[PDB]
Parts: sequence; C-alpha cells; structure tokens
Amino acid sequence: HWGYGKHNGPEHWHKDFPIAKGERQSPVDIDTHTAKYDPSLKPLSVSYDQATSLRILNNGHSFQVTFDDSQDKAVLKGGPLDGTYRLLQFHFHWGSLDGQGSEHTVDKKKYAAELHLVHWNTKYGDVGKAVQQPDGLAVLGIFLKVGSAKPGLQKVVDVLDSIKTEGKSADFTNFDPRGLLPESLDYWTYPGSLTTPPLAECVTWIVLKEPISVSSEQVLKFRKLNFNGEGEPEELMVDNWRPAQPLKNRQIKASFK
Ligand SMILES: CC(C)(C)C(=O)Nc1nnc(S(N)(=O)=O)s1
Ligand SMILES: [Zn+2]
Repeated sequence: HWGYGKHNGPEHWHKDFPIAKGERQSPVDIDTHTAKYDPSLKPLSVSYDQATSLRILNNGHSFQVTFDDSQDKAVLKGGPLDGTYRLLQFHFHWGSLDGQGSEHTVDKKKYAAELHLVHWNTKYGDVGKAVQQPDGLAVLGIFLKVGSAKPGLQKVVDVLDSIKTEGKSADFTNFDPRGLLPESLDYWTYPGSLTTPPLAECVTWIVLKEPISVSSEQVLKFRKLNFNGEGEPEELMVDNWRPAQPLKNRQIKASFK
C-alpha cells in the first residue's frame, strides 16, 4: 500500500495510480515571478462561521479534522470558483525538520508544513461524485512556518496524543477553523489534483500567499504521530508530503499584484 517511504513513496504511486504522471498533478512550485496577476479574480469568500467539526482522525497518511458537510455550513465561494464548495475536512502535511514539509513550494522554498482545507462543489451532491469532476473540489492551502505559536491550532495539537496511530479517532466538536487562517486572503490559483492517491485531477487549488506561524512545540507534536497502527513497528509520521510535480500546460494566477 502507498505511503511516503523508500519503497512505497511518491515515486512509486504511478504504478497503482497512473494519473500520477498526468497533465494537472499537484502540488507544484509556485514561481512568483511567472504567476500572472488576474484582475478578474474575485476575493475569496471564506464563510466558516457555522462550521460543525465532528471528529479528528489518524488515517495513516495525515491527521484530519472532519466537518458536517450535509448542509451549507462552512463554505468556500468566490475567488476562481463557480458555485459553492462545502468544507469536508482539513489535514496537514509536514516534515521531519522545519525546512521541509510543505507540498507546494514558493520559488522553490519549502515551508515546515502545509494545511489543506478540502471543499467539494455542491453541484455534484457528494464528495465521491465531485472527485470525478475537473472542478469537483477546491482545496485551500495554507503554509506553516515555525516561529510564534498559532493559538487557534493548540486545540488540535493537544488532542494528537489520543490519535497517535493509524485508525485512531476522537470526538473533535466545536473547533473553529477560522483560527487557522492568516490575515490576508491573497492567493495563487491553478487547476490541479489531489496530492495523495487516487491523485484525481479534480481540484481547483487556492494557495494563500501569507503563511501562518506555528511554534516549534506545535509542529513537534505533529511529528510524534505514527504512520503505523498500534502494535506495529513505530514509524514517525513525518515527511508526509508529495514533492512538486511538473507544471505542464498550466498557468498559475495571482489574486494580487
Ligand atoms: C474527501 C477525500 C476525497 C477522501 C479527500 O479529501 N481526499 C484528498 N486526497 N488528497 C487531498 S489533498 N492532500 O490534495 O488535499 S484531499
Ligand atoms: Zn493535503
């Protein structure tokens, strides 16, 4: 089964998921000088006030916080998007050290981690149908750098002890994802894919220019999670990032000058 190790990592994924070598794979390097300001791009609309978080889960890849997506509660609109995209889950990718961990890069710079808020287009009715569409998902990507703590992340960090190994989950209600957002909603956008199998080419990527800062203690708690299930040889869940993929016939657009 796929993972991030030497024998099952990103360089192997194409064997089970041939779209890994596709025309719109993610992540990519964002070359800030080549991204073109698009004045026709709207401001992003992030409407998270009514978000209902449900559970936090170690899925063997990452940890994720899942939301109730059975109603338009926490939605992403505007920007490059047509229609309404419901927040389903967020998760992170991170490194073994602070100089790596992000999936997208900015002028080849890697951040310590990257937060993905995954939303699906309500015109397709459910996320499984949305994954089969070129505009089915919108993932809001936010870079994490190490410095000051992000207070809004601490509730997440403090429960990771209870989901150390693959398969473990916990109640995680009343979590407000607005506490994870940076000040600016300036973004880059391009058409891409899921960055984990099945690597489906269904994502409008919206990557915020402004990172959030998290503390060393916060990211260290990410690095104590395990890829393995309980009772299996302990393999720290670190470096769960796919590297940048070829941009191919794509333009990255910027919402800002
Ligand atoms: C809900 C569902 C389809 C299982 C999902 O979200 N899958 C993702 N696979 N890769 C993602 S990423 N790292 O691009 O945000 S999300
Ligand atoms: Zn992700």
